[PDB]
Amino acid sequence: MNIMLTLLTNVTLASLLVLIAFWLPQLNAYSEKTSPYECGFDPMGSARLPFSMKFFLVAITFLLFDLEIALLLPLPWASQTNNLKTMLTMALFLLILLAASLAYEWTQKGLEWA
Amino acid sequence: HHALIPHGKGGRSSVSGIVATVFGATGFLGRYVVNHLGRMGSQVIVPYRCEPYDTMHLRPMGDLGQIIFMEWNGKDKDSIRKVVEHSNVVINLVGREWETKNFDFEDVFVKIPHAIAQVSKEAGVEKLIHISHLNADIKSPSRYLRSKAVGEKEVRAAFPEATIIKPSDIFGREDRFLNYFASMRWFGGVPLISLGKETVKQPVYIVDVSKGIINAIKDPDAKGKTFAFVGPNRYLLFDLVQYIFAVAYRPFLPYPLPHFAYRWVGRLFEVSPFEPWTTRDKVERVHMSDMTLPHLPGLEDLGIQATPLELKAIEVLRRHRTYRWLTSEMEDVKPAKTVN
Ligand SMILES: NC(=O)C1=CN([C@@H]2O[C@H](COP(=O)(O)OP(=O)(O)OC[C@H]3O[C@@H](n4cnc5c(N)ncnc54)[C@H](OP(=O)(O)O)[C@@H]3O)[C@@H](O)[C@H]2O)C=CC1
Repeated sequence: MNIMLTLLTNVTLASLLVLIAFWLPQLNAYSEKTSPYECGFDPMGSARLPFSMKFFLVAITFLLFDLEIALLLPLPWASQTNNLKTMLTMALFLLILLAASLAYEWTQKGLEWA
Repeated sequence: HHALIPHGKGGRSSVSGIVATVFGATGFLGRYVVNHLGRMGSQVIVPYRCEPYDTMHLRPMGDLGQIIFMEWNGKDKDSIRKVVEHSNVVINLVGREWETKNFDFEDVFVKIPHAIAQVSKEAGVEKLIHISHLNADIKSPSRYLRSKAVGEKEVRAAFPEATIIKPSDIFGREDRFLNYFASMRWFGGVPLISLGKETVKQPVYIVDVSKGIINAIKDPDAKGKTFAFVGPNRYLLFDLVQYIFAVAYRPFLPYPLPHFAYRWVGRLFEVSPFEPWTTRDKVERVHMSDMTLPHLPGLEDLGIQATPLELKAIEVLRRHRTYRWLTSEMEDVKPAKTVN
């Protein structure tokens, strides 16, 4: 419950800072001031228009790489087993497969953008 | 004695001979009165009791040396003397919608007007433009309108040839009428006495009021006349607020609040030492229906045709819309029903 207390205190402190920020200063708002910033000129299109990702494949593969990182996390405890041969072979197998996937993506020009 | 021949083309660098002392120019109407005076090439003198920073927005309104800033004290006639000494026109716009610690409705709508009018006679000022309120009654439910009536008589006593203007409910970009209703969304619903079915209001555009004041100065017959500045349409309070929440694209939730409860709510918001969000007099004035005075000249007599609220309401309430309804035009919302 101590971690919950710490989280609550941090969140409350941050929200109190927000409250003081939004209620201490003298506020004078008008349409021009709150307009979006586009380096002094009016924006052409909406900022909510599609924004193409030139590294989409990199992200989709980062998904599986994060999966492999999740698979590799139990390794510090896995070294405490009596079957060190099998454990080591399986860990090196997972790492080799990760390297092979990275190599396949690299050679087939997947890490490149556009 | 201070008579100036106009020169130029009426532009920014011209001479108009309209040297004026606009009291309370640091306010909604003041900005427009100064800007109209400044663009013609008039020597505008701006007294101020606030921090020079708050007067900064008035600086670009006139050419070099055409906008003079000098401090004044409402309780010191000597400070009034040095600011109206060389002015051929004096305009009084000093007025607060809420009683302060050191200034009460009597002090701002009776004492100061009288002091300005009295001193102006001493200095020889030719024309004075006093700004009262359409619903100024000696027995009005609101102290604000009560003092606004007492001061009106005192100005005529101190300054017999003074033009008195009684605007209805000026609306504009920095207004406390259209923005007032649009800001009620934060409190959930829209509390209206009798659901706003027993109040008729005739708001006036800020530009029309300012141009009326300028035309009153230019007009040689406005001396001693009492004008009433009103809009071209009369609206029910419920219909007007619904239209306000219509062009603002906000969910309109009107619930009837009894008069005693609404007055109690107004008292709660008076506690704030800063500018109150609402006041008991503010509640009474809003609920009070606008008077009709067909025996007084209006904007039409001064050559300015009143602009309908429908045309100039999008400007005020566009900032109150969300991102979804920012780019919507001013024609999608249909005009509200007018009681004409
Ligand atoms: N819809 C409306 O607003 C209507 C208003 N009127 C009246 O016409 C005038 C229009 O002014 P408006 O645009 O509303 O002004 P604001 O309410 O926006 O600002 C008030 C102005 O008066 C000055 N002022 C107020 N009280 C004092 C004081 N005690 N001593 C010195 N200066 C003071 C302020 O100077 P500072 O900012 O430094 O305090 C400021 O320049 C007012 O007299 C108003 O009551 C009449 C009909 C309708």
